[PDB]
Amino acid sequence: TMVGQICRYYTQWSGSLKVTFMFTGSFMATGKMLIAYTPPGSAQPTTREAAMLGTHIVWDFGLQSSVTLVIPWISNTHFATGIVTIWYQTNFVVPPDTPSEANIIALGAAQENFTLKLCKDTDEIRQTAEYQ
Amino acid sequence: VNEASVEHFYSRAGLVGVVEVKDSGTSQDGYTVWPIDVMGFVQQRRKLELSTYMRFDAEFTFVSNLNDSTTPGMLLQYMYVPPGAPKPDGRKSYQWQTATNPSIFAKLSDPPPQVSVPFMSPASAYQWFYDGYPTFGEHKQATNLQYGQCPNNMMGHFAIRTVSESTTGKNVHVRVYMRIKHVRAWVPRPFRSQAYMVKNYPTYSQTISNTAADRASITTTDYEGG
Amino acid sequence: AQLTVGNSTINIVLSYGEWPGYCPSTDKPTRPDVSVNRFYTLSTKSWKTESTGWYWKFPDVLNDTGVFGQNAQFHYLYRSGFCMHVQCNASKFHQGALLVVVIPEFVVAASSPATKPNGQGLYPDFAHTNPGKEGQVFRDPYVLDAGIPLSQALVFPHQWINLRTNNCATIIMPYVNALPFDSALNHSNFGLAVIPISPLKYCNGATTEVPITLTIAPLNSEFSGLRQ
Amino acid sequence: AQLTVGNSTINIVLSYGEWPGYCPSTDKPTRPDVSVNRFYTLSTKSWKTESTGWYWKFPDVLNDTGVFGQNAQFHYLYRSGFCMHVQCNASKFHQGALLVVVIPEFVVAASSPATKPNGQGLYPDFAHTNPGKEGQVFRDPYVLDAGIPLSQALVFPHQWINLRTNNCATIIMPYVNALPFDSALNHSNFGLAVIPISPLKYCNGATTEVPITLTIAPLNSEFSGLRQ
Repeated sequence: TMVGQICRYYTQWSGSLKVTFMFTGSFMATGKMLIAYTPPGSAQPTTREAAMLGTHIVWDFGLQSSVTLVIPWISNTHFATGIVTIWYQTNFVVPPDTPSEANIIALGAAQENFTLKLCKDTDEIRQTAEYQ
Repeated sequence: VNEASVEHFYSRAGLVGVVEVKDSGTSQDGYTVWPIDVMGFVQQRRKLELSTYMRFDAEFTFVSNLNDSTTPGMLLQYMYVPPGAPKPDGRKSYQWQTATNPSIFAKLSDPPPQVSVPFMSPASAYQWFYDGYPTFGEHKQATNLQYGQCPNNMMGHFAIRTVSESTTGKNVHVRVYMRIKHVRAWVPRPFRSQAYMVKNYPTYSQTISNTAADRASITTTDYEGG
Repeated sequence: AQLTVGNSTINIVLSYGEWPGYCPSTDKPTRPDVSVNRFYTLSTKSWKTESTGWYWKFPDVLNDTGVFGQNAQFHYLYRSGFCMHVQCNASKFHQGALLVVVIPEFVVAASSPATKPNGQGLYPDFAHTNPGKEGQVFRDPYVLDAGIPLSQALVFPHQWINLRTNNCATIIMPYVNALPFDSALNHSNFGLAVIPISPLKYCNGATTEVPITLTIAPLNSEFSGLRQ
Repeated sequence: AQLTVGNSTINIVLSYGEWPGYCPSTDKPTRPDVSVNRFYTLSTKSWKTESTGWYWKFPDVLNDTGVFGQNAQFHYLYRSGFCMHVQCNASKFHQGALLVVVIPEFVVAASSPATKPNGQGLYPDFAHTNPGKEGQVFRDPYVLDAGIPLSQALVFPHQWINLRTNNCATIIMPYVNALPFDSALNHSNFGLAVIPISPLKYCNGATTEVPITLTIAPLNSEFSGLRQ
């Protein structure tokens, strides 16, 4: 993401993120997924019924192609944080003569209250070769 | 439009149960208790099960005579044992006296006795459909006995004796007629479509009686009916 | 095109024309509001050709589930309604019809095994009386596992799901009882029956299982007598 | 349900929130208006399973085409924007997604052939730098034939084509440069990349090729220094 590259030039950040999903399957396909968010200090939900509990959105392929999930109150300050799991709620329903396998695309971005501080230099560009 | 009211549909006192006070044969202990079931006969059992909840007052009438139809001026005692009291163990039992235990002394020669019972349930209405279990008794292994039974529907008892020290040689036949009055009902049900088996439980058999009749083909209406 | 209550995301038949309220001050209970008021989406039933149906018992289905299930098995008294939403995800090439019906005081029955004088006690086991979250399958859907016929079940609050027409159904059920409060563990107030009246049919190369989905929201819940 | 400009027939993303105008009297050019302002519908790209993508260079694609191409290769200075409309004709049974993105100053790069000290000059040929009307195919779409990653290409003006959702996309691009006027032949201001993010998939007995179509309209063009 652009957020993940642009927050690696800074030491500390805080704010909210949003994560959008987009379903690329065929127009005739239907189904439901369960998109759950797990707050910090908790482990990954073991089963769907554990994830069915709070902070989830059940998302139908037929009705909407896209859906959005907001992540509150993120901060890195230190020295398990957050987990988003996607569960099959029902099954993937398909008519005849249409593909049975589809794809989902995950988008993400900061929101208005996101902030950055204490600019540092990134570690991705190291590139020990001196010819550059 | 008035003849279709639930007030009119539940009216017109019918025969609830018959009971026989036996002084004659091997028995020779004159008295009987009677539960006041109201569902005893299968045909009124349907009409009451039309609704889920019912609230009504009852009016009981006692028609009594001998084996042959005769009325030789005996005295009887109609003891109404309300819910939560004990029941006479015998004809001379101390519980026939008491108080708070209404009695009717009427001679056979008289007109039949007539009494009204108010609405006695702890809840706000009677219910003959109760899902779940009345109590916590449970570590059951598998024992399903008490499912569906509700304590709240018990109305009284009637105990009748011949009011005689020595044993009479007469058998008295008592017919009980009850008239539902001031009736309200809630949550209509469908009519029972199968044959009843047990009195208190809604159990049916594995040979399923069809709801409608049969005919030859879906097109022709010719013979019999359909 | 969506609606959310209490970090839970996801026409209407109003049972007996009355909207569930609270009881008055008479005639100090605890009102959780949106903590226990949310959408519980339970598991998914695969509907097949030659499937008889399913049923639930509503104070019962949530006894083991989540926060509502905590309060239920610890407070002594219970009152609430429910908003129940049954969705079916199918394709324009599937056909069939579902009858969704809310049966107050639905009392399961047992069937006598053919030849027998049939006087002995027969009785539904605890699995059939309290199916839990998984629901229970009709062995005989034509009589509704009771004496009443299916064809007259339409007298109860109901709605049709016809796959060619709408695929969703929503029933709001007020609290119905003979008492103001009652026991959530022992007593079951009603149940849903999802019955495939017209069977399911499709052609080769399509999806066999069609996923019926059930989502239930408590409404105006209140509790009394909290134990440990 | 159609619109026409200059005997040419045939939601909107406005790049950087600015509508293309003319430059002021400062800071005598010729303004052709509807003569060169019309819809140029170039050829059609068949999109397949296992297709990487395509790209164009917009002052370049029209250099050989029509009236705009005449003025371009004869006037010395050039300025204009573009209204670019990408359509995809597919069926409700096809699935896939296209990312249409406008990259300002898109500069193609060359890849070093695996093992080599890699100090020698490598350089894209003239076919890849000026693909012409036929466009050019990405050899490596994941890096956009440059160093930048595809996943961040969304920072440019873009739009999604999701076959189950809308099949069309329209991007209006104002004139962007460091100079008021520039050379249409040498300098390429931007380019479109049509990249199949989610691949194309269908079932046997359907149409293999799905015809991506590109239609581009110059906007507020102006020229200077006309030669023979």
